[PDB]
Amino acid sequence: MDYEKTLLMPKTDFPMRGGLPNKEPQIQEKWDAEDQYHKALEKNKGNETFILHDGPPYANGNLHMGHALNKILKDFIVRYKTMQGFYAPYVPGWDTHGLPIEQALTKKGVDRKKMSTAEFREKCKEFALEQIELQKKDFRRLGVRGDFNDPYITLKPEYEAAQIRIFGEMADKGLIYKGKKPVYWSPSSESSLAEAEIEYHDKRSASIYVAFNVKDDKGVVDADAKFIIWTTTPWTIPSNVAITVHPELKYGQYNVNGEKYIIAEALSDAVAEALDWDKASIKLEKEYTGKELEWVVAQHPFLDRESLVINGDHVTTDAGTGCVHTAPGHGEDDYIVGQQYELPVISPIDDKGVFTEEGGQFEGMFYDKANKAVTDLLTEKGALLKLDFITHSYPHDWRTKKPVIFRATPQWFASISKVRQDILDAIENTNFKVNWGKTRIYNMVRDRGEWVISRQRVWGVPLPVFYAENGEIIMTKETVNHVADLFAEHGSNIWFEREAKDLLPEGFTHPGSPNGTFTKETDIMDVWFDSGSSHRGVLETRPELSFPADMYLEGSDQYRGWFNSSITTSVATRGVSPYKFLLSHGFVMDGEGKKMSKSLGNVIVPDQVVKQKGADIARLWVSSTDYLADVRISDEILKQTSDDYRKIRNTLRFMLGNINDFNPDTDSIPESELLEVDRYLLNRLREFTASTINNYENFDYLNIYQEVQNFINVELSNFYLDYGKDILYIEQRDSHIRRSMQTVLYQILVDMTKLLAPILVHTAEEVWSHTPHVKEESVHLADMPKVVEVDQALLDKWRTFMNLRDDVNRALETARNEKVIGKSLEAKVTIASNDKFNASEFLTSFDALHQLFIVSQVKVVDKLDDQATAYEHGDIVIEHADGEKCERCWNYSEDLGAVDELTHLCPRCQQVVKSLV
RNA sequence: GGGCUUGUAGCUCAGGUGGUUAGAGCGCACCCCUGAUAAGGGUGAGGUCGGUGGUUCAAGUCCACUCAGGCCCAC
Ligand SMILES: C/C(=C\C(=O)OCCCCCCCCC(=O)O)C[C@@H]1OC[C@H](C[C@@H]2O[C@H]2[C@@H](C)[C@H](C)O)[C@H](O)[C@@H]1O
Ligand SMILES: [K+]
Ligand SMILES: [Mg+2]
Ligand SMILES: [Mg+2]
Ligand SMILES: [Mg+2]
Ligand SMILES: [Mg+2]
Ligand SMILES: [Mg+2]
Ligand SMILES: [Mg+2]
Ligand SMILES: [Mg+2]
Ligand SMILES: [Mg+2]
Ligand SMILES: [Mg+2]
Ligand SMILES: [Mg+2]
Ligand SMILES: [Zn+2]
Ligand SMILES: [Zn+2]
Repeated sequence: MDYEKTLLMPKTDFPMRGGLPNKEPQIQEKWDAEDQYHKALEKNKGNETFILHDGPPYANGNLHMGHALNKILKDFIVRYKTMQGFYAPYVPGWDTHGLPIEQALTKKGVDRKKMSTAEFREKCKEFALEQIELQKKDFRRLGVRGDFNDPYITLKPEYEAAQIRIFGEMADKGLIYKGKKPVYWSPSSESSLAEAEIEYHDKRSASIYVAFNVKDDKGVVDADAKFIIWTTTPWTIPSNVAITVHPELKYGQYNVNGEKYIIAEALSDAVAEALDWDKASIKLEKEYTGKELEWVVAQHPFLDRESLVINGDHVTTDAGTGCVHTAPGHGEDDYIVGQQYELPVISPIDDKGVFTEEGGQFEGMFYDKANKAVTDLLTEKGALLKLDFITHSYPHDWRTKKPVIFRATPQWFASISKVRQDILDAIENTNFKVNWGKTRIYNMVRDRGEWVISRQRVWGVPLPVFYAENGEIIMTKETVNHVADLFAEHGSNIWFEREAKDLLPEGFTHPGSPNGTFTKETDIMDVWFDSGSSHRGVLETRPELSFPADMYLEGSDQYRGWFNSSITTSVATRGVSPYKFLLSHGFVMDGEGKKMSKSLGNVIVPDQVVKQKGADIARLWVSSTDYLADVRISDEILKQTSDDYRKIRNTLRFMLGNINDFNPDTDSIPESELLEVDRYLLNRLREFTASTINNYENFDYLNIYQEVQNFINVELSNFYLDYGKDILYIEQRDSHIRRSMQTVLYQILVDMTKLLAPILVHTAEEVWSHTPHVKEESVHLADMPKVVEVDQALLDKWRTFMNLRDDVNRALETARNEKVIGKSLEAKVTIASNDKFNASEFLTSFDALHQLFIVSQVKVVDKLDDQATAYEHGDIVIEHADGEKCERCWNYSEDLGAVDELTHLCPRCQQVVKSLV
């Protein structure tokens, strides 16, 4: 007859293959339907709280692997805290203002000039919300649990109003002020431009050398040797302002003939070389320290009146002559280092290349031809020049293809310098996972210049400022807070819909404008300000949250980004960091650790990992990366992830099928009555559990990925589950020995699925769904197993038994290569003490060595002759087992018997079978 | 160029105060099993630690320089 019918084979419909791309949507569908997000919250209703504040991704485009890495790590954290009983609301957010979106619309074919600000802004909003829906869909497909149905958005009235109140408070503490800054300006478009509207094209520029003297006397500290000058911009000459000097680097030359001017060290060679001067390459003499040449007061001719100073510099040396000269009226950093000191803003020029003030003969022409021929009047006619024509790449208006120039424009600033030390101190009191995180942002805030907070665009939050003709600036608590009031109720659009007096309080009045009339600012705030105020607009505003967030977690680029604008803004108005803990991760690279491009074809997108392999696979990958640095993804990397996932899943499947008939409520064996081998695994489970919780407490998911594998592969699959077959399949269903293993098997099943739940969200649920008798619905609404003390002596004892098992297996291998044995069951193992190990005594405290080694018989003797091979754990002798093969359990027995139609059954199996019938 | 950061076996990772033949899991090779079967067991082969030079009796582990990466600036 057939023996398999009497066997107890595993039973479960839990599939070996995941089918993730088709199973996960259903599971997600159910989680939403049963509003688990809010259920998870009410489950921990009055417990300690954990607030992880989400940084708002930009509402434009497709999520990339970075969004996935970042969101999945966040979910790990909140899920684990939730599973430890913490009330941990996770509310995603979206960054919705900014130039990029205005551009998307324009590129889409919207066209501002043809509808008005109000209609264009609504178009931006409509677009942002559409993008959000798409992104929200993708985020949820990763298995992330969060308030996705009621996320915070920077375009929401309440958020905008909060942002305004932040602007108001900073303005009150005197941290907001109006000034000016140079910006790309297109005389063609009669408007300023951002780098995104700039494209380079070669241009004909007449470069000249205007060597200017060093009169006065304050600068005659070292002779009266003139200071040369070279500008590729003749119109950038009527801007008499300082010169240059890169501290440390010195040299002055002072050479024969001419006037013994000044060049430089690494410059000299490539300086006079083109100066046409080479009257016997005359040698230098009295070089006078560059760096130290500060305040070397020098009158710069051409029709000057003021002498130009010189201060520290940042980047000057190169093919470009050592003589730079400045004029904050038309220069990027030419304005920074050139302003700290009493410096008057130079040059005019209206929205058109035309100027007026200070302009001599050229009082109404342009910045071009009015130079190359006009201003070229004032040149070598006293400053020794060399009018040359050169070609180089130059900034151009991308639509008009015409040249762009720098021009100082009124801008608004946030006074970082006044709150600097305050931010530094808040950082010092901020916790970090790694010390360099603290150092990076520290030096950041330390070397940070003033914050330009204004932009001349329409898609954003308006600076709540009003102007009173007579002078200007109306920015008081009353005015800002009333604007906040309106914004809170109508949103920012109100600003573009109403007149100034409608945006002002109760029939407001001010000394300015005796006629009760007012003007309003038009600039909007920099988007960094928008997100940077998220701690106010969401943490302080929403009921479920609390201002100081337990932590912020984002990419490395946020040290200059959201981490920075958020702390700057929070310290300014609250005096504290908006985050008690700052955790950052790296970027996602390809397999070689190189940037994903597209021209290179090494991208890999989240949407594809999910569709092709599954969200649970994208997640396991995350847990396996050392996120504190850059991480790497590729097809070979993911094939690995797939292979580990299959092993975890398959192992869980086997355990599931073998506890299908186990009812914990009535079949469990007391710990004190478990077979010792079962108590050993129960303790390996406790050890693995303790270790994993610790890892979760430290955000060390990589350690869990590593340990889970070793526990699943080595302890379970390789050993316990294998050895268990001779028990689970053969013993009587309700026998003490079978129920003892099931008792531990069940606990491991349950606990391990719970311990993995934060990571393998879908599979954990699917396994939970196939486990009999689990209390709660959903693993995700259950608590982590409690950490208990392990029996260390039991562990050491079995650790040694395991190392002894390896020697046996080695002995079994040798014998198997010799065809002496096939499966380990056809073997008889004899072992005895060695000089290296007292095997005989040690093996005395173990039961059923034959089952433990998966062999038919084990004989412990005491001593073996010089036939037995020696092992680290004793001498071992392997030979084919005695007796005949029992057709049921496949162990060899010398006492096979028949039970009715079933022959060749060992005594053990005869008993099990007889109890069937 | 500046701040911070990474480089150990095919892959992902371990390797306190420097000290015998650098560890793990997977993968791979070969063998066994065929009662987890688009499964399972076993053995074994692979790194000299990005490079060079030093400190030291002795360095993956300390120093210097260097190569190739990464984020953010300077640009
Ligand atoms: C780890 C990251 C990127 C990455 O790893 O890079 C992924 C690789 C890019 C894909 C290449 C595509 C081809 C393009 C080509 O051709 O070159 C960065 C992270 O992102 C997610 C979050 C985004 C929000 O903005 C952040 C904040 C806090 C603020 C409010 O804005 C997170 O905070 C962080 O910023
Ligand atoms: K088999
Ligand atoms: Mg680790
Ligand atoms: Mg294995
Ligand atoms: Mg390597
Ligand atoms: Mg490697
Ligand atoms: Mg590492
Ligand atoms: Mg191996
Ligand atoms: Mg080498
Ligand atoms: Mg050496
Ligand atoms: Mg020596
Ligand atoms: Mg060491
Ligand atoms: Zn061109
Ligand atoms: Zn039997």
